[PDB]
Amino acid sequence: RLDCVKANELCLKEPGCSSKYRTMRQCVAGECRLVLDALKQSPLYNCRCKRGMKKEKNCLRIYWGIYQHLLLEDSPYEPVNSRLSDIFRLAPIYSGEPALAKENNCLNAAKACNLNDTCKKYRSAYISPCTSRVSTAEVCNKRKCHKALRQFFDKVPPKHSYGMLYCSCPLGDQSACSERRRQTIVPACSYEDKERPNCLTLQVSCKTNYICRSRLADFFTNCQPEPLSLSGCLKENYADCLLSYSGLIGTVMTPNYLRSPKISVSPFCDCSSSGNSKEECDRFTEFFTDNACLRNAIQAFGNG
Amino acid sequence: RLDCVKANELCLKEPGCSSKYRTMRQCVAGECRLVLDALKQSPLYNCRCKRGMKKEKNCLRIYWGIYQHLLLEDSPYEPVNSRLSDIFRLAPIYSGEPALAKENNCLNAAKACNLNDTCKKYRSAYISPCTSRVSTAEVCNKRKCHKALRQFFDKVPPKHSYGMLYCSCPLGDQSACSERRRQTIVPACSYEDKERPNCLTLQVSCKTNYICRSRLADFFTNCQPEPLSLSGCLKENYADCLLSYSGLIGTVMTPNYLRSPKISVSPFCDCSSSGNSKEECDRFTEFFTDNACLRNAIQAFGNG
Amino acid sequence: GLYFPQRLYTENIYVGQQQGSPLLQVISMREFPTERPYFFLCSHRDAFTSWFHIDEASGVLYLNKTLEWSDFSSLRSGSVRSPKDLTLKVGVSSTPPMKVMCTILPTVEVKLSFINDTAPSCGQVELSTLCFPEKISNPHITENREPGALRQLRRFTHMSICPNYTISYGVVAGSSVPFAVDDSTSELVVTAQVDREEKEVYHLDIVCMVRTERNLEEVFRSLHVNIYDEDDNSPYVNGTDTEDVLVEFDRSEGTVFGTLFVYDRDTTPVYPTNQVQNKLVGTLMTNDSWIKNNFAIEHKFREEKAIFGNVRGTVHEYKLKLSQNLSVTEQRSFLLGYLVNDTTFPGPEGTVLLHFNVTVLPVPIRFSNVTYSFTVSQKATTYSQIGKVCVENCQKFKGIDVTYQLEIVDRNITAEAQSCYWAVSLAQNPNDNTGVLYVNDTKVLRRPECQELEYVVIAQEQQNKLQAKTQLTVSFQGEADSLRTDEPRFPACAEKRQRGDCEATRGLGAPTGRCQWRQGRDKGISKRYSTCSPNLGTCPDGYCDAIESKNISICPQDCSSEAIIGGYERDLYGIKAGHGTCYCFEGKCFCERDEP
Amino acid sequence: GLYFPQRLYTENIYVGQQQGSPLLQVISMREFPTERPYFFLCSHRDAFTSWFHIDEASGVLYLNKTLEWSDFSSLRSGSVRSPKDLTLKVGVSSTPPMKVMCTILPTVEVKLSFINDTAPSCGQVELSTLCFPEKISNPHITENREPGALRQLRRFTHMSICPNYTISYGVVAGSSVPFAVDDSTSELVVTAQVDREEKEVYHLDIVCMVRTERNLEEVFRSLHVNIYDEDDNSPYVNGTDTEDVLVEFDRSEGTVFGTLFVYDRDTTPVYPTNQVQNKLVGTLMTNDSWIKNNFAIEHKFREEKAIFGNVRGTVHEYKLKLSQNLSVTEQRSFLLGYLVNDTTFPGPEGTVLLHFNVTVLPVPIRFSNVTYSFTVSQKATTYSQIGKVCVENCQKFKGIDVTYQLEIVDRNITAEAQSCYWAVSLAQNPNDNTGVLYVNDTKVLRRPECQELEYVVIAQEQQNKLQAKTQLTVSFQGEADSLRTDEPRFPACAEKRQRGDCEATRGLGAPTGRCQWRQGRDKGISKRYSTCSPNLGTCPDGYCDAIESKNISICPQDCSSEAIIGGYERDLYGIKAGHGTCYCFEGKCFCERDEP
Amino acid sequence: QGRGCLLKEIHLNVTDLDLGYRTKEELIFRYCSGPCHDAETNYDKILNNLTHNKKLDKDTPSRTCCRPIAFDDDISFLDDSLEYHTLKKHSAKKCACV
Amino acid sequence: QGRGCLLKEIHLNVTDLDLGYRTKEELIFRYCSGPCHDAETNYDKILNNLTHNKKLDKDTPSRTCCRPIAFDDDISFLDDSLEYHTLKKHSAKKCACV
Ligand SMILES: *[C@@H]1O[C@H](CO)[C@@H](O)[C@H](O)[C@H]1NC(C)=O
Ligand SMILES: *[C@@H]1O[C@H](CO)[C@@H](O)[C@H](O)[C@H]1NC(C)=O
Ligand SMILES: *[C@@H]1O[C@H](CO)[C@@H](O)[C@H](O)[C@H]1NC(C)=O
Ligand SMILES: [Ca+2]
Ligand SMILES: [Ca+2]
Ligand SMILES: [Ca+2]
Ligand SMILES: [Ca+2]
Ligand SMILES: [Ca+2]
Ligand SMILES: [Ca+2]
Ligand SMILES: [Ca+2]
Ligand SMILES: [Ca+2]
Repeated sequence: RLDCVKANELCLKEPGCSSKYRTMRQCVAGECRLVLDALKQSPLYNCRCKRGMKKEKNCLRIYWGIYQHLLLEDSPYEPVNSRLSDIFRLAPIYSGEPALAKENNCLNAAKACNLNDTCKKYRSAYISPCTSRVSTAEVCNKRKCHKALRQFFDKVPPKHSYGMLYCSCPLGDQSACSERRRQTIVPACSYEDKERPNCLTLQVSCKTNYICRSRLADFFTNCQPEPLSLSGCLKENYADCLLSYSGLIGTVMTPNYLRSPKISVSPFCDCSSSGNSKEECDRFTEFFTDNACLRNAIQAFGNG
Repeated sequence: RLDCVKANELCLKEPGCSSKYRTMRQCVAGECRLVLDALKQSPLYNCRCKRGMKKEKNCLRIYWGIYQHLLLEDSPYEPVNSRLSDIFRLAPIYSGEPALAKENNCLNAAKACNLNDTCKKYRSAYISPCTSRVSTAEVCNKRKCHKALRQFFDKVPPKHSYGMLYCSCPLGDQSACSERRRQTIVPACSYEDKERPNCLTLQVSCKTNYICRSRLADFFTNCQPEPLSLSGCLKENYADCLLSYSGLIGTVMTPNYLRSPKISVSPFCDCSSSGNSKEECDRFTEFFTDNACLRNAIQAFGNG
Repeated sequence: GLYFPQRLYTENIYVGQQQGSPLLQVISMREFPTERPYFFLCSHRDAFTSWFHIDEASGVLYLNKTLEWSDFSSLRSGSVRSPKDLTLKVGVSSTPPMKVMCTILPTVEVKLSFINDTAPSCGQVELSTLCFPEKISNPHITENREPGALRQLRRFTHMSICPNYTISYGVVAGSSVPFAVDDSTSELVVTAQVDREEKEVYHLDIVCMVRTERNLEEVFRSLHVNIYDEDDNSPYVNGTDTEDVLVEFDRSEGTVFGTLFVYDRDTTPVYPTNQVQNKLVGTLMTNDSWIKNNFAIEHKFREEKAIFGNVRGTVHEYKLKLSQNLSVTEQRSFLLGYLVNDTTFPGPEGTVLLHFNVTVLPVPIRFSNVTYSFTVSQKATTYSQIGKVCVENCQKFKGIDVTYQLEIVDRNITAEAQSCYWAVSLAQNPNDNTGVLYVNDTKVLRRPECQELEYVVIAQEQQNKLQAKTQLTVSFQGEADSLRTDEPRFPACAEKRQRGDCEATRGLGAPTGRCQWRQGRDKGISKRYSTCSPNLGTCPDGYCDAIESKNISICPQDCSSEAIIGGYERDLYGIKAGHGTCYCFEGKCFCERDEP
Repeated sequence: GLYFPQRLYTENIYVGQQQGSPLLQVISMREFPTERPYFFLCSHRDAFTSWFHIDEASGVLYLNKTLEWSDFSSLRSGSVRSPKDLTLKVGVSSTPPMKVMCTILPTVEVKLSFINDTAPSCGQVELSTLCFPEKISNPHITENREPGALRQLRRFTHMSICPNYTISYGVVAGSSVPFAVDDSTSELVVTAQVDREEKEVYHLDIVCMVRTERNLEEVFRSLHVNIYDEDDNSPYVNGTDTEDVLVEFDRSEGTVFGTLFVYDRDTTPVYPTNQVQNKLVGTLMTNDSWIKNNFAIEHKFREEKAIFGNVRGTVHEYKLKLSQNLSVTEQRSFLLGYLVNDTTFPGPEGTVLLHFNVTVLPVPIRFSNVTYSFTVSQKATTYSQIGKVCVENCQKFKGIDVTYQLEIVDRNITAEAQSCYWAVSLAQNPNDNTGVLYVNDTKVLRRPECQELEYVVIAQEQQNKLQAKTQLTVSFQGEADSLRTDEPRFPACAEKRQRGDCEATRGLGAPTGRCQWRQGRDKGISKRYSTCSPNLGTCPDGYCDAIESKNISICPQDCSSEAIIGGYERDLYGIKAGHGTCYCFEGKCFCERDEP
Repeated sequence: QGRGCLLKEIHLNVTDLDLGYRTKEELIFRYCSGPCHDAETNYDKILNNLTHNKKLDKDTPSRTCCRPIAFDDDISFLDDSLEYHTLKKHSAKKCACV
Repeated sequence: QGRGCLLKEIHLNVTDLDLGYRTKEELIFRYCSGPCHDAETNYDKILNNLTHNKKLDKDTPSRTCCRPIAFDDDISFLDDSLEYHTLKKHSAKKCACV
C-alpha cells in the first residue's frame, strides 16, 4: 500500500485538505467533529508504511501523532497485504541449502552466511563493534552494536538470516549447537548488563523510542495465541510472527534463548519488586515466554 | 645595470616624465627639441637589459622603438659590465673535467653533458623535436627545434654547453671528432634547406624578428677584428665574442662549421646573384668566415 | 472509589434474542455499608449503545431491542470477517451520575464477541467447555479488609440452550482454605479477613455439580487468587544499629566504608515511579558545614523472599560515602546519626535510629629515617630504570597527588664539572604515587668526575605545598669496554623479532645495555608470546608506564595503538596474545609464527 | 646625382693645429660637363661643427679655430677612453644649397679619430705604415661611361709632420691594364672607358716612390677595383624556341611538361626586391578562356658564370604547368605563344618569341575485351586478398578518382540461397586507382550453393559519371578439413613473436589460413627484422593500404602509431628497423632480441 | 592493465589459513595471478637483460608485479571456545599490473 | 613506504644495455632495490603460507614488489653512423613499496 509522507505531500496542496488539517491540529490541541469526517476519507487516515525503504522515522512519527492523540491493539507498521510476502518467505527452507540432517544446523547457517557477500559483510559489521573494547570500564559501545544488528536484520535476505537465529538442533544444553544458537547476538554486549530491571519499566522505556515501539506493536498483533486452530495462532500465518519477533532485535528489547529445557524466551528482565502487579508482568512474560504460536513457528523452520 | 620596463613603470608615474614622454611619442611621429633634453636624463635613455631573466621581448621592443626611430653600430643588448662575467666565464676550462689529452674533446663534452641533470634534459629537449618526422614531405618541425635549441643555449651552464660546440680536435675532415663537432646542432633540420639564398636577403630576414636582431647586433660589436693588439680583437675580451656568436644559434642565422681546412664559418647562404653588390656580401661573409679574433677565441678554449 | 476485583467481563452473544432479557450483572465492593451503589453505562457516543439497557440499582444488563440481520451489517469493527469484537464501558457511583461523571472515575471494559448465528443444538457440546471458559483471569484481594462476594460463575450461553436441569458448584481438594460457595446465587465468596503476611498464594480446584440421568457429572478446573499488600508492618533490625568507620589513607571522593541494613515486611513496587509505598526517606540532623559538605549517604533497596517464611519481603540498605576530596592535615572524631521514616505507616512508630563511628585522621608526608642510595651496575643506555622513590606508606595513598623533584648540592663549579649532572633525570607516575629514576645522557659518564654525584630529592604535595627531602648519591663503576666510537645513537629492540639479535643489541631501556628475551611455547594463541623487550618487568605488563610514553621505540607492546596483523588477541591497548614469535616496528605490529 | 666612388673618407687628427689649414679634399664625378659642382657640409645640429670650414667650390676642408685641451673634454662619444670617434656628413649640388637641401640627397660619412696628443717624432715610424693605411676599401666603377679622377693617395698625417722630402707613386706589375697615375696631383686615374663584359676584376699592385739618402725606398701594396654593370646587353637563344607538350594520363593541377630557356649577358640583383633591372616580365596574347583558365606558366631565374668566358651571366627559365584538374572527355590541339620583354634595355629590340606544342587528348574509361575470373585456392579467412581490378592503363592515371562497385546477377531467389552472396566484399585505393577484393564471411562457404557466384562489377568515374562493367565469377574448391567447431572468431598473427606459433595460426588476412613468417639475420638494427605477417606482400611494405586500416590486429607494423619499445628505427608511421625478433600487440610494439 | 592478470577464487576452511583459529566456519578467498608482460617498459627490459647477463652479482630488482590495488570487506567468525575474532584486508576485490 | 627499498646508481656504457646502438656515449642508470616486508598485510602472509605448504600446485601470486612509480627525464645520443636515437622511461626518479 501507499506510504504516509507521500500522502502528506499530497494533502499539503489541496486547499481544503490542508486547511482542515490545520483546523484539526488546532481542534485536537484542546464544528471540529464535522472536520473529523473529511480527514477519514483522505488516504492519510489509512496510510501504512513498511520495511525495505529508507524513510520511515517520519512516517512513524506522522501516524503516531495522528492516532496516539486520537499501541499494541491497533498497529500501523504492517498492512494486511504482507501475507503475500509471508507465504513466499515461508519457501526459503527449500531455497537454503541442499545439505541437511547433520549434527548441527546453526553451524550450517553460519557456513552459508560466510559464503554470500551481503550477509557476510553485515554480520562482520554488527560483530566487530560489539567486540570493540574502548575503555577498561566498558567492554563495548552498545549503540553502534544495536544499530548495526538492526540494519542487518532489516536488509540481508531471510534465507540466510533467520537460519542462524532460529536454527534447531538436539535437545539439552552444552551441545555445541545451543552455544552458538545463544551466542549469535553476542549477548555479553547486546544482551547482558549489571542489573536486571523489571520488565514493565523496560516496557515503558521501549514506549518512547520511535522504533522499538513499532517493532513491539508487531509482536502481540502477529503471534497472539489461540488454541482452537491446529496452527495455534490467530491470523493463521507462521512467518508473520517469525518476522515480528526478529524485528525487535537491536532495540531496547533484545531477547535471547534462556537456559530452559523447552524453547522459552525472555527479555533481559524479571518480575521482581513488581508488588501487586505481578499479574501484568506474568501475562507479559508468559505471552513472551511460553506460547504455542511461537513454538510452532520456530519449529516449522526446523523441519526443512 | 637596471632594466628598461622597470624604468618604464617608473616614468609612467611622474607627471612631467610621462607627460613629456607622450609629447615626444607625438613629436617623433611627424619645443620638441627642448623635450629631447628631459628624456635623455631619465634612466630609460640609458636602459639596457640582459639574459637570465624571462622578460626581454618587451625591453627589446621598448629600446628598438626609442632608438630605431631616433642596429649593429650601437647595441643595447649588453651593458659594459659584462667583462666581469666575461673573465669569470673564461675560467670554465679549469672547472670542466680532470681528464684531458685524449683523441677527441667533443666526445668528452658530450659525456660530461650526459652526466649533469640540466644540460642532459635540455639537450634531449632540443634534440627529439628536431628528429621528429611529422609527414612524408617534411622531416621535422624547425620552429620547435630552433626555439628549444635557443632556450638551451640561454640557461645551461657555459662549462658544459660551449664545450660541445667549440671542442677542438686534430686537423682534417672525416676524423670522428669533426663529424660530431659538425653534427652538434643537427644541421639536417636546423641548418640545411632546399635552396641557398643570398646572405643579404637573409640579413634583411633576420632584421625583423625581435631576437635575431639583437643576437646579431652583439656579433659585430664584440668580435670586431683589429691587428694592432696581440689578441687580435678590439675590446680585448676573448669570451665576449664567445658568447655573442653562441647567442645566434637557433635564430634565422644558424651557422655551422663548413668543410674547410681551417676554422671557417658561414650561415646557410652564398654570395650568388648579388650582382654589383658582391662587395657588401664579401665583407659580411669575410667578417663572418675568416677572422683573427674568432679563431683566437675558439682556440683559447682549446688549450685547456 | 469501590474497586473492581476484575477488569474483564466477557460473554458471547447470538442472533434471535429478545428485549427485557438479563445478560449479565456486575458487582462492586464497599469497605463500609453507608456507601450504597448505583450502576450505569458510559461511552454514549456510538449508536448501537442505544439498544442496551441497564438498571440503575440492581446492576444487571438488559436489552431494549431485538436482533435482525440488518443490524449485523451496520456494526463494523476492523476486518469484515466473523467474529466481530465490540467494547463498552461502565461506572458505578453512590448517587445519580451525569454524562460527565464517569470520564473522571476509573472504569472497566466489557469485551463481547458477535456472531451471526442462532442458538445451537445443546446436545452436541463437550464436557470441557460446559461450565468454564477457554482461558481465565485470576482476580485479586486485599489483606486486612472486610470480606464480600467475589465472582459470578454462571455462563448465560450454556444455560439457555439446555434449560432442562439445574447446576451447582463446589470448592474441592482444600485443606481448610478460607473460601466458600453460595447456593442461592452460586457465587464464590470469601469466608473472612486474611493477612498477606501469613499466606501469599491460594491454589484452588473447583468443580461443576451437574445433575444428569446417565450419572452425576463432575468436572474439575483450577485457578489461584492473589493477595494485595497494605503497609501494616513497621520495620525492625537484626544485630546492632552502629558501624565502625575509618579514614586514614583513602580520602578520594565516592569511596564507601559503612554498611547498615533495615527490614520492612511490606513490599516496595518499583513501578510506577510516582508512588510512595514503603519507600524510605532519610533525614540528617547535623548542622556542621564541614561534615555535611564533605560526607555522603547512599540508598539502595532490593527485596528478598528467604527470611520471612518464604514470603516476599523488602530490605533497605544504607552505606557511608564521601562527597569531595579531602585534605591531609585534618583530624576529627564524632558520631553521625541518620534517621529513617516509613511515611506510609499510619502508626505511632515508623522510624529507626542509626549511628556511625567516624574517625578522621591526618597523614604525615615525610621520608624514612633512612636515605635512598642507588647505584648502577654497568654502563647503561637512555631511558633505563634504576630505583623508585616514595614517602612512607606510599602504596596505600588514594586521592593524594604528589610531585617529585631533585637538585644538585654543589651549586656552582667549573662548567666542565657542571656537565656531570646531565646523566640523570626523573619521571612521575600518578598510578602508584611514586617517582621513577632513569638516565638521560651517556656521553657524560666517560669522565671520572661524574663517577660520584649528589642530589637533594624534593617531594611537594600539591594541595598543601608541604615539602620533604633527603640526600641521594649515584655512583657508576662500569668501565667502557672499547665502545667510544658509538655516538649518541642507539637502535630499538622491539624489532629484532629473534633471540640472536636481541641479545647482542644496545638500545633504549637497557640498564645492562642488552635488551631482554622471552620464549613463549604453546599450541596457538597464548598469553606468553616470544618477543624482545628492554626490561621484562614492565614492558609486557599491562598499563604502560610514565617512561613507556616518552618514545615509541620503547616497548610498543603495551602502549601501541595502530592496526596489528596476524593471529592475535588484544584489549584496548597492547597485545595480550599473538600467534607466535610476535614483533613490532615503529607503531605497526605483526604477530606471526615462524615455521623455520 | 653625382655618384661617389667611395663611402669612407678617413684620416687622423692631433692636437696643436691651426685654422686655415687644409685637411682633405673630396671629388665628385659628372657624366657631362655642364654640371658644375659646389661643395658644402651638413649635420649643423651639433656645436663642434662650427669650427670646421669648407670652400664652396674647390672642395677642400679647412678649420676656423685652433685646438686647446679644454676642447678635448667637451667632445663626448660613448666611452671616455681614447681614441674618440666622431662622424660628419657632406653633400654636393650644382647650385647654392639651403639647410634643407641635403637631408634629401644621398650623402657620405666622414669618420675621424681624435687623440689628445701632438705631432710625433717622424723618424720613429715603420716602412709598412709610411704610405698606406692599416685596412683599405675597394672603390667601384661603372661600365661604358666617361672616365675621370678616382682617388687621392696622400696621407696628411705623414705628409705634414715631416715635410723635408717629396713622394710619388706608380702602378707596378701590370700587363697593360687601363690605369695611370698623375704627377701634378698624384691621383689615381682611369685611362678610358671599359666594358664589363670583357673584364670583371682588376688585380693591382701599387708602390710608394720615396726619395731617401740611404737608398730609394719602394714599398708595394695591393688592391683590386670592381665593375658595375649597366643593362647594355639584350638576350638571345641557344637552339630553338619551341617545345613539345603532351597531355594523356597526367591531368592533375600543378604538373609540368615543358622546358624553355633564355640568356641575358647582364646581371640580375636579387636584393633589394623593389628593383627592375634585368627582371623579365612575360605577357600572354591568348584570349581563349578555357586555355587561359586551365593552363599555367612558371618563372625561375638563376645566374651562371661558365658559359660567358668565365664571366657572371644571367639565365632565365620558363616551363609549362596546369592550373586546375581537367576532364577526361576533352581533345584540343593548338599553339601557345608567350612573349618576354627586358624593360631595362633602352634599345629597339628587347624581346624574344617562344612557342608551345600542346596536344590535349581524351581517355577511354573502359575494361578490356577480357573479363576478370578470380578463384580461391583453399578455405580462407576474413580480410584476405584475392585479386585486383583496374581499367585499361590504370597505373598511369593521375588526377582521376574512380569508384568501384559490384552487384549480383541473380536478383531474387530463396533467402537461403541469397546468403551465399555474403562471402565477398570490396575495397578502394586512391593511390593506385584500382580495387581490392577480400572475403568478409566464412560461415557461408560451408554450403554447396555458394561454390559458384557471379557478380557484375561497376566502375564509376566521379566527375563524368561514366560507367563500365563486366562479369565476375568466384569459385571456392577448398573442402573443410574438420574445423566446423570454430565459430567466427579468429586470433591475430602480429603477436605470435615466434616461428612455431605463427605457422600454425589461423587469423586475419590469411588466404591459405596461415600467416606468413620472416627471418631477418644481421648484426644490429637492420631493415630486415623477423616478424609474423598475414601476407608478406604488403604488410611490411612501409605504409598501409585500405585493408590494413580496417582492423588494428592486421599488420600494425606499417600502420601503427603508438609508442614503441626497444631497439628500433622508425619514420612517420611503422617500424623500419628493430633490433631483433620484433613483435607487437594491439597498438603497442616491442622490438627486442631473443638471446635464447 | 594487462588482461591476463585476472581474478580467481578457491573455497577453503578457515583452518587451512594456519592462523591458529579453531572453528568450522568457511570462506571464499580471492586472489590475482597472471602475466603482465604487455605493460612493460624499457626499464624492465634492461633489468631482464642484466639479470640474464649475471652482470649484477646479487641485486635483483623487481619487474612488473600483478598486485591487488584494493581489498574486500571485513570478515568475522567464532572460534571453538566461543570467542569472536575479526580479519581485515584478507581478500582482493580488483587487481591490476603495478 | 618501506625505507629499505632505496635508490642506487651505477655508471655504464650505453652499449652494456645491449639495445644494438653503436656509440661511445655514457650514462647514469638509476634503480630501486631493497626489502618491503614492513608494508605487508594479512593477504601476503596467507600467500606466503600457502606457497610454503605447496597447496597451490602452480599458481604463484606476487607479494609486495618495490617498483618505480615515476621515471627520469628523456635521454638522447648519437650512434657511430651519426644518426640520433632517443630513449624514454629508462631510469627511475623516486621509489616506493607497492
Ligand atoms: C537476624 O535477625 C532476625 C530477627 O528477626 C532473625 O530472624 C534472623 O535469623 C537473624 N539473622 C541471622 C541469625 O543470620
Ligand atoms: C648554346 O648556344 C650558344 C650560343 O652563343 C653557344 O655558345 C653554346 O656553346 C651552346 N651550347 C652548347 C653547344 O652546349
Ligand atoms: C587577346 O587578343 C589581343 C588581340 O585581339 C591581343 O593583343 C592580346 O594580347 C590577347 N590576349 C590578351 C590576354 O589580351
Ligand atoms: Ca497484613
Ligand atoms: Ca503488609
Ligand atoms: Ca512498611
Ligand atoms: Ca608497561
Ligand atoms: Ca657593357
Ligand atoms: Ca651589362
Ligand atoms: Ca638585359
Ligand atoms: Ca601495407
